[PDB]
Amino acid sequence: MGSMERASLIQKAKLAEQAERYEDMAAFMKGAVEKGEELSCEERNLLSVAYKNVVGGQRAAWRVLSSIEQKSNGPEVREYREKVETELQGVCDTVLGLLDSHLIKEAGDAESRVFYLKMKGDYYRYLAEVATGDDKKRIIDSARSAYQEAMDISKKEMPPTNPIRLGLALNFSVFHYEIANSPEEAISLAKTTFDEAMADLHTLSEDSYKDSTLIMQLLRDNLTLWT
Amino acid sequence: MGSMERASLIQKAKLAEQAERYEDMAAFMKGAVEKGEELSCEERNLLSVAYKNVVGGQRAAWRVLSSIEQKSNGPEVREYREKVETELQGVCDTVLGLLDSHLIKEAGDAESRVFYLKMKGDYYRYLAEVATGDDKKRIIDSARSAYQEAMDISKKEMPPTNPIRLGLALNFSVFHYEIANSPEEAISLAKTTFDEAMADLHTLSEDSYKDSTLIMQLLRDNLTLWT
Amino acid sequence: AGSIPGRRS
Amino acid sequence: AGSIPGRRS
Ligand SMILES: *Cc1ccc(-n2c(C)nc3cc(OC)ccc32)cc1
Ligand SMILES: *Cc1ccc(-n2c(C)nc3cc(OC)ccc32)cc1
Ligand SMILES: [Cl-]
Ligand SMILES: [Cl-]
Repeated sequence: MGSMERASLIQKAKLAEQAERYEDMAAFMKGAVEKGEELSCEERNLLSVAYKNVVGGQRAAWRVLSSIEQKSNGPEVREYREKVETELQGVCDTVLGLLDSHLIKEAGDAESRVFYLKMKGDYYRYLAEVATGDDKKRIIDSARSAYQEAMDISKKEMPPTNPIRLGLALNFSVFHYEIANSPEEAISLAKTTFDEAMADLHTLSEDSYKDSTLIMQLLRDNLTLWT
Repeated sequence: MGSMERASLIQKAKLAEQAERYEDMAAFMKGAVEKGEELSCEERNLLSVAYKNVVGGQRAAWRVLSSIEQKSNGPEVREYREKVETELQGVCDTVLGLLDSHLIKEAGDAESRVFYLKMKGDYYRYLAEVATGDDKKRIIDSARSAYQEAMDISKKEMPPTNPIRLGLALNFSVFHYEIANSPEEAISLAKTTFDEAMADLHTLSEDSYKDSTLIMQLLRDNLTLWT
Repeated sequence: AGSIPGRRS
Repeated sequence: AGSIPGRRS
């Protein structure tokens, strides 16, 4: 996307979102990141929405194929699951590469740095979902390390109701439950996050209250499923 | 897909459908067609489902972008609508190319020949939806000619409740209403199709009755919207 | 109006 | 369970 203006890439990413063309949206946002400038809050959201939709479709397909393969146990189901898996890994590697070149290193404000480190944790988590064996171990540790650094910053620099802090805690709790085989840690983190947010709601405007309580309900939904 | 066995392509098309990977499904079915053998009834359905889902997503995106462009009247919305339009045209050209090389010419039984000529009408109709001017005229005539040949065969060779005959009539009626500016022809064709199917339902088994009445309800739904 | 959906088979 | 949906923005 080297020949397209940064502003045009951003505009087209917004159009692609409206048109539900998430692969295009991700390509436009990759082009925008590669212009080398930092991303604004809204631009970070466009980047994240684009890739979350792309990798979300790949994950759903991988789970369908992996289930068929497990029930079967010719080479075709395994071959096709492997094809989808390689594609998924390629998208995760692309996102991680953007974060490493050079979004995280230039992100100094807590809102940007936490956002990108949460993304890093999430895309290593998606890699861990399809990994096996010792490869799984290092990938799991990479996700954990990213989430932990984000958590440390968020607790020092953001109020307990901040939506990014809440979503980070939600996703790290899912990591503990689904990836790290630590359901007690998952439940403890979700509980403590919910309770500390509750106690801070009194400080919020109507609009912020709506955002924070929406995410707190997701924490509660997981707690209900886990307990 | 030249190095993959025909049977493996078909198997993977079925897996791609289950995984909702319609671009993959279409590529597998294109590979299967290019093996050069005729397609069975089920294989024809896989081909059609794959491309209808691909082009259906493109059409929906094109309509979103075209609406934004019309409300606006920088170059970005037009450029991006044009990009989606070119992609859509490319998929339609690919399907039409498979039909012309050499599915239609080898299709002798009414069920296969009508099926492929209906597809030809449909993909020219999708080209007509995005065409302008005199290009629109020849594309419209190509769709009409394909649908008409399919209609002529279907009326001679298939009972009025046959699902392919019914779906052909349904889609040709949509062509008349939405493309050819012939709403009266659309309504007449839908009515006559519905009534002649009604009168033939007594010949059908429970399972065939269910299929035929489902499509007849689609004809009725259009008649209700058009009258 | 509506053509045959044809997106499942 | 459920991570943040994050597919609309
Ligand atoms: C990772 C992540 C956290 C939080 C959101 N999110 C949601 C679901 N609603 C939000 C409203 C905001 O207004 C400030 C900010 C973030 C929000 C999405 C993804
Ligand atoms: C173009 C077209 C016509 C008809 C179908 N269709 C539907 C919607 N249900 C069907 C059941 C059948 O069993 C014999 C055959 C065709 C059917 C799809 C596309
Ligand atoms: Cl900075
Ligand atoms: Cl033949």
